[PDB]
Amino acid sequence: MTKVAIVTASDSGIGKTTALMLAERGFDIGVTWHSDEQGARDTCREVEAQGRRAEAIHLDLSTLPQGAQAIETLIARFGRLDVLVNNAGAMTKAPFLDMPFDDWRNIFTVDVDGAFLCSQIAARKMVEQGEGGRIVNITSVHEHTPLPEASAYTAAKHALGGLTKSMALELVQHNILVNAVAPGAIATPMNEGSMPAIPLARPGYTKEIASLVAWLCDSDASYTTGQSFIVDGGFMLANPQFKP
Amino acid sequence: NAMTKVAIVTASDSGIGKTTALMLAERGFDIGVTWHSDEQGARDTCREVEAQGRRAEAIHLDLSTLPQGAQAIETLIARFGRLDVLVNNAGAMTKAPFLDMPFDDWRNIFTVDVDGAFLCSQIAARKMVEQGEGGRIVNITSVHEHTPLPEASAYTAAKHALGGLTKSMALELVQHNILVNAVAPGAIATPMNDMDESKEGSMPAIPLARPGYTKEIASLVAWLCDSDASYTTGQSFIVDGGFMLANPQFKP
Amino acid sequence: TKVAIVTASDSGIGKTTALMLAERGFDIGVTWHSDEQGARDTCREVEAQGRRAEAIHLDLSTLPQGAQAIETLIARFGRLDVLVNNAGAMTKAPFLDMPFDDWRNIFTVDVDGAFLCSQIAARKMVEQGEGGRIVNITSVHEHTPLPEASAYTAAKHALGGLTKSMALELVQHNILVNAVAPGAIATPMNDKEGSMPAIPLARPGYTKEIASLVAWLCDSDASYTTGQSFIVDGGFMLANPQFKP
Amino acid sequence: MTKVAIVTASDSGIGKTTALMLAERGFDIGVTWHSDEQGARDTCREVEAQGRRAEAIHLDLSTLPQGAQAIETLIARFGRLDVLVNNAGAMTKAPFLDMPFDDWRNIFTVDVDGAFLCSQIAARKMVEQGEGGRIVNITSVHEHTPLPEASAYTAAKHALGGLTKSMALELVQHNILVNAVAPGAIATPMNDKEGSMPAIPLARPGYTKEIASLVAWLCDSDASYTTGQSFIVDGGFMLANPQFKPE
Repeated sequence: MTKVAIVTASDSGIGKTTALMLAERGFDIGVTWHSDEQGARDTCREVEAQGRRAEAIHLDLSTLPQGAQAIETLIARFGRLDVLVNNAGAMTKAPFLDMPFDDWRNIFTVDVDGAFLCSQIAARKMVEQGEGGRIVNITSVHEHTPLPEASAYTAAKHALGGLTKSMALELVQHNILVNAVAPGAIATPMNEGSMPAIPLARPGYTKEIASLVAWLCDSDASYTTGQSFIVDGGFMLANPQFKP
Repeated sequence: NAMTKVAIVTASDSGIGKTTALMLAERGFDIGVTWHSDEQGARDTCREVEAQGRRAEAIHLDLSTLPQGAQAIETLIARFGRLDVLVNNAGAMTKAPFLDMPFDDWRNIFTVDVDGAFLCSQIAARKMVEQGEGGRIVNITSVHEHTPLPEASAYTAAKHALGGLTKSMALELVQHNILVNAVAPGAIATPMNDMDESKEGSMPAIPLARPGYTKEIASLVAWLCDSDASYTTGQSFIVDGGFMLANPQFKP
Repeated sequence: TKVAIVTASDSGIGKTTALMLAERGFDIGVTWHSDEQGARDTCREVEAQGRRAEAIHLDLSTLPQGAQAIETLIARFGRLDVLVNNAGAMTKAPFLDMPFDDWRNIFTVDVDGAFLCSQIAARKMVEQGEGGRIVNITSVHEHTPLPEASAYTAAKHALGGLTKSMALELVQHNILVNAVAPGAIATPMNDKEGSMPAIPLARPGYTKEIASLVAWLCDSDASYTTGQSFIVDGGFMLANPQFKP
Repeated sequence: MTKVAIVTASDSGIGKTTALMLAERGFDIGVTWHSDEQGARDTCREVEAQGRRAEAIHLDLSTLPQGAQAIETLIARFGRLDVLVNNAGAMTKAPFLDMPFDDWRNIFTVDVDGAFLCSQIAARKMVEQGEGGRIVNITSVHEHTPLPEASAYTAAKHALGGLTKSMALELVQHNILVNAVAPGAIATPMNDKEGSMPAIPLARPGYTKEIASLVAWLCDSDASYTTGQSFIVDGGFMLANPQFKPE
């Protein structure tokens, strides 16, 4: 009866803050971790401390399609699925001229291939239930504008943005709404005026991004699909004419 | 214990503005209501806003005759003594073929659809700057901020202009912690169908196959006005049911 | 012989465009705001290439009267096939205190003028039944804000939206409508490598680098291009807060 | 020295018309073919019929990264390289829910992995010469808007759109300008009529010359201020939203 949300990489950072906020809104949370399992255990306890069920599982998206079957197992532990938040990994810089081909392919494996497989498994279950669903892909401002010395990261983020539009169009008949949240600079887990290149002059806290993800998963977002919501402190506004 | 933040929502006598005012009042905002000619509808919004324990002040705003009509924003600010949120809600769309459009009709559409938002935003931003406590401005545009509406070239151009104004205001007021964003809605249900709840399949050209309820737009506007949206500025959030996805390859 | 009217072709992008359209075989309608003898320089250089050239005074600062010169210039040629709406000068003004008449005057010359000129030009092209081309010179600030110039940015966005509407409403008449969005343009004196390190190409653009694309959008190979904004900016749109010159 | 331009998949279609127009503008043409080797010879002959040298070689993008080494061989025949055009392959449809993971990865191989490796090879040589360069990627309108039942093709076109912006930014100090041309519906080689696609505003698909001409312009000397952009040539495809009523 209680709706279920699976938030990948919810052991720390933006994923964990999203899992907490989806638990506040009343979702049972399926937590996923790559290595920091204790961080996932902390997230599960904080979700249970809210009076909601929390399940954790290991999922390694660097090896596909095998590493994506953990979504199937997590769904069976709950018996239903309503929300999938595909969270974004870390960014790696690599100059374009000398980038190894396998490094280029590995970034696509982590930054779009995993989300594609996890969304397929999620979308199938949501089609069976016939009650709709929400799939939110965490991209980046670099879904739209290039990041210097990070051509593969920029291209994979653009690919995930294109997958978001496609998924939203093909699943609209099943009332499965698919959107992307495009964060700008995200403050480190340890963390005013520290980043003057950004118009807001600081990185964003995880709750300033996780809150919009939570809104997209709730009842009132029932007319929003196919879109990429940019939460970036004005990042997209700063062109060469902008002097801080 | 902090002083009650006040929000002004223009054209909040019905439709998106009415629903936004209610949801902002639900979030603890005192509401400044505005009506163009439906004075009774604005009193109904005030009654419902007051029903939640919030103060409601209404006033007549005639954005067709500027810059005089924009002074009503000053009057609402005087009643509350402060201002924290401004929502520039959109007037109705009128069609006119591009080839046969009088130059005064073209100018009038810009008067109501971007000039009014510009003048109201100035007064509001000036107040927020004087307070030094930041603020929020949300411009309600349209999907036609981004894609043309046939037989509505002035509407489309003015919506694009308000989109550009939104980005400029966001860049120019960011040091005052005044965040400025647009909400770009698709097809909205008329008040007869909006209150009736459930019209599925009535607009198959749109992927979601129906118009949106005012609640489905106002909820995002209200989110942009509250504390969690403190890192969102300069953006245009499209709430359209897939309208933007539908190209010539789309089959209803 | 086809006729191309180019506004503000007494200097700058408008003149280089007018000359390039003349090499492509167009008769050129030249327009001047104040520099009449500069317009005659354009007419003379167009005539040196075998084309007919005419000039007329156009002032879009006062509408709808100032736009009637287009109608008069059309009557001298009898036909019209190409209209290029050039972009006037940019003036800054802070948003909080900008006077309302300054806001309205920027919309008058930067989108209202293009509206009336395009309306007249499109009317003539419909009657001929042979299609046509309308090219609006916008700016990168059709898409991204210019600091301290909110009215300039809003009007450039507006002309961008008008371009799409005109393209969609006129497509059945084979009138293709597009925009060209220039970045920084060198002054006629410089028309340098490293003078603008904020821009990725590190320099402004020459008028031939903008006008060449405008001329392409006016010829027969651009017969499938409509409703678009072509950005020629040396990478201006690429430079975000992560770009370090 | 005669400037050299490599046009991938120039054995037919847009790549063929782009090669002939680049030859008309004075380029020596390096021709690439996946399977129609006779088409590449026809392209080589038509290029030579305009007073230009043409060289052909097999390029198998279905097997990387050694398959892209044919670009290094093609450069060695000319000794220099000035422009590279990464032309698109064919489009295949596959529903999202049941699409196999290998078909998804294969589409990315042919539609962005190939252009990535070819652009690395071309860009390095352009840096050696120090005389600037041009790279033009043929994407699609579906770099920007979804194609129904083709999520992998859409995602890969977006990816190539992102690579275009990244390349243009990192290569700009070497005067290597990188742009994309995003075509809409293109006519088949037999038809390359009016009113055949009323859903499109121009009510017809585009001719290959209508797309190749802009590609050729982006490669010539007057496009020296244009980089990082995606030029959409679609007959108003992008303008058509649910409010468009075909006349």
